Amino acid sequence: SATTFDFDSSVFKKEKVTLSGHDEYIVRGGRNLFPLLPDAFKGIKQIGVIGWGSQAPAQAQNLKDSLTEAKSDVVVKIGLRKGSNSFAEARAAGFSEENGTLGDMWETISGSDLVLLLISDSAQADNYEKVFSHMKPNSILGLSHGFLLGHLQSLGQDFPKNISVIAVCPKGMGPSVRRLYVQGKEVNGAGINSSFAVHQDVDGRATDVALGWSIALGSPFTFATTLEQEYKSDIFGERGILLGAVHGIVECLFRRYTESGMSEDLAYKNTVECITGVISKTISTKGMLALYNSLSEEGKKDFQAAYSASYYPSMDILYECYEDVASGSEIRSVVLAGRRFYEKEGLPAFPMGKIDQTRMWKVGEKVRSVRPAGDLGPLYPFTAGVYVALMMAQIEILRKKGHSYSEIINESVIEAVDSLNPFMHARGVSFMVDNCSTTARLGSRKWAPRFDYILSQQALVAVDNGAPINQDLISNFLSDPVHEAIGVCAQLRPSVDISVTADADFVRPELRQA
Amino acid sequence: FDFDSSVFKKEKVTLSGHDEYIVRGGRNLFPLLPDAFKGIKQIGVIGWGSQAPAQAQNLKDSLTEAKSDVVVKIGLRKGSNSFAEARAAGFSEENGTLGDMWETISGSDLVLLLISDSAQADNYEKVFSHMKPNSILGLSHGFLLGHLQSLGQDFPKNISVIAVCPKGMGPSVRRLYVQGKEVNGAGINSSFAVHQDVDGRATDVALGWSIALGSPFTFATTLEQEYKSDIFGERGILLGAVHGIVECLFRRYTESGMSEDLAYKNTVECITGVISKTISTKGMLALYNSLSEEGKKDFQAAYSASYYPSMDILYECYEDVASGSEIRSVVLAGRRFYEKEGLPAFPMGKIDQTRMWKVGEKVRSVRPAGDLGPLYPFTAGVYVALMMAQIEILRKKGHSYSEIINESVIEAVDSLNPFMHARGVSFMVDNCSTTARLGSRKWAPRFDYILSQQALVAVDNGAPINQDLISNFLSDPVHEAIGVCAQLRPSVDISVTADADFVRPELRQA
Ligand SMILES: NC1NC[NH2+]c2c1ncn2[C@@H]1O[C@H](COP(=O)(O)OP(=O)(O)OC[C@H]2O[C@@H](O)[C@H](O)[C@@H]2O)[C@@H](O)[C@H]1OP(=O)(O)O
Ligand SMILES: N[C@H]1NC[NH2+]c2c1ncn2[C@@H]1O[C@H](COP(=O)(O)OP(=O)(O)OC[C@H]2O[C@@H](O)[C@H](O)[C@@H]2O)[C@@H](O)[C@H]1OP(=O)(O)O
Ligand SMILES: CC[C@@](C)(O)[C@@H](O)C(=O)O
Ligand SMILES: CC[C@@](C)(O)[C@@H](O)C(=O)O
Ligand SMILES: [Mn+2]
Ligand SMILES: [Mn+2]
Ligand SMILES: [Mn+2]
Ligand SMILES: [Mn+2]
Repeated sequence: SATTFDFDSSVFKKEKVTLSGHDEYIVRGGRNLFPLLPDAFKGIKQIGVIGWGSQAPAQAQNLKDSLTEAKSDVVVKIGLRKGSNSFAEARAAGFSEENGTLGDMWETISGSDLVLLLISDSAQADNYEKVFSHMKPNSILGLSHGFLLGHLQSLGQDFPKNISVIAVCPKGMGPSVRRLYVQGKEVNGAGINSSFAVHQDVDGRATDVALGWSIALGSPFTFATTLEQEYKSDIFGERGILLGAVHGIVECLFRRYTESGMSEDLAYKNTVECITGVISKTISTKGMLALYNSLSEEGKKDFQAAYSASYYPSMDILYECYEDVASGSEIRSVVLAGRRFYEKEGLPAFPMGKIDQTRMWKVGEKVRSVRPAGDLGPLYPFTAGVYVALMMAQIEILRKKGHSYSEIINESVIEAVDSLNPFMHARGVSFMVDNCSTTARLGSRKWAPRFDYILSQQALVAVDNGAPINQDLISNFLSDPVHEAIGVCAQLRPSVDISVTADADFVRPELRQA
Repeated sequence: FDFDSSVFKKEKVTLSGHDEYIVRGGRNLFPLLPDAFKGIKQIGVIGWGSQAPAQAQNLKDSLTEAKSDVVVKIGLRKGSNSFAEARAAGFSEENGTLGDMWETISGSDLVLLLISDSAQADNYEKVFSHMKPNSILGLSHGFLLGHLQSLGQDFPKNISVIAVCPKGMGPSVRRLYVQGKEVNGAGINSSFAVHQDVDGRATDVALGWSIALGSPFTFATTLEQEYKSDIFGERGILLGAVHGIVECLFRRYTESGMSEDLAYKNTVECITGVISKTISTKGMLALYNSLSEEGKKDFQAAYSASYYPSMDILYECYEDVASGSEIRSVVLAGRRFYEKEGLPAFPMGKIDQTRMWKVGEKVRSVRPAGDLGPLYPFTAGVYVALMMAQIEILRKKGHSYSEIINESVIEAVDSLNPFMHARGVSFMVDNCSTTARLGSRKWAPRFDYILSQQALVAVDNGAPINQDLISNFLSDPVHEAIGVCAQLRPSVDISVTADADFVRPELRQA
């Protein structure tokens, strides 16, 4: 198999980055590159953005803003299903019928040269035939996730032969893709790193169309992957460290700390504030080694106890999750879950419920109500040990399963600290989880409890039984080749940190609060 | 599955206007075994997990009473550690009742494949190749068919395939049978299926097998209906859901100021004791009716808030089981028990070393004999609500009442709960199959989280009581059906203590 993926661009400058001795080719972003968009989008008069979930709002606005700066005539039109209640939001964002930029999803698909299929993954699974039948012959279908390929594989099917199929997948939530891009207007751009794939190419334009799309989104750097590598790492990652695992970790630790006498206020600060504050900030620009080195000598011992006890139990669940994603089990569960959002078989509809109305999140609201701006959070050693052990276990699973370092680092490190965690610091777990896709929201709900239980049952029990510290795990962490690679990727990161607060209006409508 | 028996008496039972045919058990039927087991000189019991020890002994005991010459031979792989255990149960090489797995399969007329479901999935070809033409393969779970279906495959067309699935843990199959020796029998109800029948012997061989296990009544099903209801049930009310419930309620009660002793009593002791005893012989309605007027209101608040969130998870679980997702996950999980791909081995860990279980050890250390715990109304409401939601899911998914009632009610109260009352969640969960153990671990957390996030939050928010829901619980036809099934239940309650010697070797304590 191939771990790395090279490509050719006649429009953009390809650059090499060496990660742990592995050369990987990438394309750096920047607003200065916007003038190249017309060349990248040759043969494209209309880009049809289908859906208005978490990705579409952001991608559509970023694309339009970029094309406007490039003085391009390419039309970005939003296509929505008939029963959609998102038309008003699209108009608020500047897409409307009077400009010819908002309409029916099928009619939009039919008139598009590039179709960005940004509807729920389960919807793609149950509606691809109609999407295919409406595509113009020789046009381009773009995905932001490889999920549909996994679903087609389960049916022994593939995409039509007469269209190109590409993907540009932002390694961060839609609200962050938009917000960072907006903050980037003051400098030479900002955004969320993206992976791209060229599954099918029927005319030779696929690579540059994908790269142009990514650059237009504001991606600081774009790296190559395949649809399969993307869905395997992605469906897994959100269930792992990005959403599911971090949620399970904070629930498990908050409970342990409060059981042990720590006040609810302090337990919240020592879990959520710690992880979303100092831990993320340090890992974002300095790395995990700098984080460990910022602990006191006694703190390193507590970190070691937590890391040593948490590493394998975390890996157990991650390993399970990854295999369920690769086998097709998880993809099928997501497809069936989407159908259960509606009544059928004489049974009720079961839309996703709220995940932040419980004890620790109610405490979180109180902590934040009186939290001053600029609070960095405490660096509680035990919490850092559990969190970093899970991050390292995820990295190891992805390496052993065959993913590139650019994919591994974005999916297990960069995304958590530069995109997601800032939302949980701002307004709790829901503000983070629920601003992600339906697939990610379902995944977080399904797997967070698994991480909570295994850490409580195994890791914490080991610590309370005086288990010896597995110093080999600690040494492995300290000498891990991923650290240098994380540093290399960090040099590609714009000097703009996402600014998001609780009353942010650039999030899903249902998540807006004031 | 309509069946006809030449040897046994088929009887009708009417459950909510639905006529189902079953076969009543009893030690008095043992003399009929030789006729039932036509063409069977050797029964090869493959494996020595939770079912095999129980089934092998019950079969041998029944055959002896029938004065049958059929040999029950245990077949184990390579250098298995179960040989010593099998010998301790009376099976030996010198008597030809213990031997190599493959050799045992080859010489057997009825092969009981009682090895882990994931192992069946990864080794069925080897099993099939050792089967004699026109021999019979017996399964105690339909999992293997589900796996073959995922491969677009089926069993060989030269053998019969049947199933006798005890609706209770293996240790309970043995224990109840032993307790039933002087009262014309006792046991665990079982479902049976005939997937393939080469010569017409299949039905009676399955029924004989079930009757010999001590089944109070045996009901008909198919391999697919069995795996769909079974893999789901263990993740549901039987193990996963009950575990999630007690964890979530113990946390709520202690958060509210209840002492740990009382929180454990009001959850685990309550459910496994008085609640189970009431449902076992009187029913859910009787349980509700025994509550004071204040108790009924608390019960209603818990039921009204817990019903749908519980159904949400049950619905998801069922569909993952029917689609093939869960079966595939179990097969892959079995492989991760060993090192591969440069990654560590991850055998299942312990689930009873956390806070509430340590409290339970303390609670049981001073528990007087015959103590069945307190009847805590709120706990009853959550538990019964989930029980009723599971029943509804199975109804809407097309299952028969005999199967629904056993998988959602009877097994919980007569087979499983007594073990948790005896020694905690592990004594119950870990005495079940590898598939059930994995399922409980995967789904218990889901029930805990949804009840915490939705049900309990609704109670704290003052959600109004869903009157129609409560009304439907009180008038639900399943209650009368449960009563009918209870009439077939022997007046024998399973006797299990912490030092039980009929459990898995690894679980035997002092
Ligand atoms: N690869 C394999 N090849 C052959 N056998 C085998 C393999 N892996 C596990 N096994 C055996 O499987 C047994 C452990 O499995 P288990 O899961 O505890 O087995 P049980 O609970 O007894 O369940 C048996 C059947 O009854 C139904 O209730 C179940 O759904 C299943 O269909 C052990 O005897 C073990 O062998 P020992 O450890 O005893 O040697
Ligand atoms: N049956 C359907 N037919 C068409 N569209 C559709 C259907 N079901 C959900 N949808 C749409 O799907 C959107 C909600 O989905 P979502 O899951 O929040 O969607 P996102 O987070 O935006 O993700 C889109 C893609 O980017 C990747 O990051 C994802 O993995 C996915 O491949 C809404 O716009 C919704 O329509 P509206 O509610 O806006 O009308
Ligand atoms: C954490 C998950 C995200 C934001 O990267 C994306 O994959 C999604 O599904 O929404
Ligand atoms: C609860 C599950 C049992 C005991 O009925 C059986 O199916 C098993 O898998 O062990
Ligand atoms: Mn992602
Ligand atoms: Mn995703
Ligand atoms: Mn069962
Ligand atoms: Mn089972």
